This record gives sequence, structure tokens and C-alpha cells, in this order.
Amino acid sequence: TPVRVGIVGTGYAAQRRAEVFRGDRRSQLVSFWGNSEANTAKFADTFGVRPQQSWQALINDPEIDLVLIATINQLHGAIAEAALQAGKHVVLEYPLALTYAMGKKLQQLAREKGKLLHVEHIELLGGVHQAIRQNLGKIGEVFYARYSTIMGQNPAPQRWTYHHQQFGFPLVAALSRISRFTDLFGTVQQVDAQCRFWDQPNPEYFRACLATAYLQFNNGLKAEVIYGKGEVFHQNERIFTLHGDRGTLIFVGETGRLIQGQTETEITVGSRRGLFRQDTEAVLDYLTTGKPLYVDLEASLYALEVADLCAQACGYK
Repeated sequence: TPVRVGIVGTGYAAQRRAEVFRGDRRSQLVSFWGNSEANTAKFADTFGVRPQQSWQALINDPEIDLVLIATINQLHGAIAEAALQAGKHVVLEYPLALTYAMGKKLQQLAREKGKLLHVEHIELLGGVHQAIRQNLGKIGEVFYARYSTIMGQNPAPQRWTYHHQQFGFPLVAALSRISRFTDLFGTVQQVDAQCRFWDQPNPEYFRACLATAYLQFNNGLKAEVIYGKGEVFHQNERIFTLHGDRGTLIFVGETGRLIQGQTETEITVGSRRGLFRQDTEAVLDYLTTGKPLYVDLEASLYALEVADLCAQACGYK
């Protein structure tokens, strides 16, 4: 201590973690790995740290105490299992892994080898998420919700985000979002889901996909999850709507509205920058004082369980 950290990833979650790992004296930023040379060059210039030719080289550096993982979806579990097998601390941006079994298998190894295994989910609608929590008391019992993400893209790239195996089951991220109100909505009682693909002539990439899930919760909520992107979409959607006895919450983008009877109240949505800082500060608290983290793994392990349930209903894998 100080805490030296290698960052596997160069996206949004990586940069907010790097800033707060730099601007805090209780931590030091050493190395990073990025998968595309285009952005790896930029992240190197922005923070002024030297890269590593591979991430397997980065997690085996004995001048590193904690490994940050926010990179290609499918690599997340394997990098987690290996950073732990090297006696390193692990903070992940969700996903945790591909299965619940591997997610559990990540859990046992983390404490057996006595290191921190922390997962959060902030890069996708983190501010919107806390905004919903800070206002769900004002709309009573929630009976119907719709969370739809549609993003048109022509031409579809042959990147990892449109690659079957690297990208994974398309509903993982969105099911994580809808699954984190368990104390209010209950657990998921019934699941029915479909998953359509439009493939490039290279059949290991897709030009488009549409995945939809219809979830019934044990406390009555009926929820629709929709994820779609590619060349077959001409109108975009970034909508998260929740209907309840005493009001309706509507988030278009990062813009929220509360609707109760004849009143309409715009809702303030906080930055994800702030939530990344507090989580990044709360993990330094733990490794320098022992004050246990506010979050534990149960949320991200149940997010996986719902994804395993929907993937099975889709016939995926």
C-alpha cells in the first residue's frame, strides 16, 4: 500500500476508474491493455502510462496489486479467474462471467486465495438507475415496465461488439439492469424470450440482432426487455419506462420525467462519473482500512441467473 493497479480495457468504465485511481493518493496506476490499436494509442496518451502487449502479461506483473476488467464481454470471466490465480485483486465492470456456475466458481476462488472480487454495473445507465431508486417510492406498486434499446448501424462493423462469441448473449447487459430491483419487484417467476440474428457473409459476425424478453416477477411486475442493433433498424430507441399505481417513470436517454395525475416533474439524473468515483473510493477504503464494501456479489450473480434463464428460453447456446 499504495495500491498499484493494471487496467484491462480502454472504454468509458476504464477511463473513469483510471482518473480516480490517479487523482487519489491511496493508489497508483501502472499499466493497461487495450484490444484495438486505434483506441489503445489514445488511452496511452491520455493517462500517460505504458501499455502491455497482452493482458495475460499484465495480470502476471508483481508490481500490480489490483486488476480492473472492463473489456470484451466474453473475456471477462477468464481474465477474472486468471487475475485471481495470480493473487491479484479484481474489480469488474459487469458482466461477471458467462454462466452462473462460473460466476459462482469465480466467487469461491476469490476468498480461498483471499483477494477482493468486486463487480458493479455503472457504465450502462448508472445515473438513470439510481434515479429510479430515488423515486420508486412516489409511484407505488409497479405493474408494467418496458426497457428498450434499439441502435441502428449501417454498415455493421466486423468488431467484437457484432461478433457472436465475443459479444455473447445480447440481453446480458439489459437483464442486469432490470434485475437489480429485487427487494422491490421480487424475483423473476416466469420468462419467455426470443433472439433473432442477421448474419454477415462471415457467419461468425452478425449484421443485426433483435433479442426480447417478457418477464413476470413474483410480486406482479410485468416487464419487457428489448435489445436490438444493426443494419435493419431505422429508428432508435433509448427508453426505460415504469408504470405504477400512483405514477409513471419515463427515461428517454438520460432524461427522466415523473408523471402523477395532472402533475409532471422532471427528474434530475446524476452523472456516472460520480458513481464511479464513490465506488472506486469505496474499494480503496476496503483495501486500506477493512471497511467492507457497500455492494456484494449477490446482485451480479442474480443478474447472471436471469441471463442464464433467458438464454435457455431463447435456445441460445
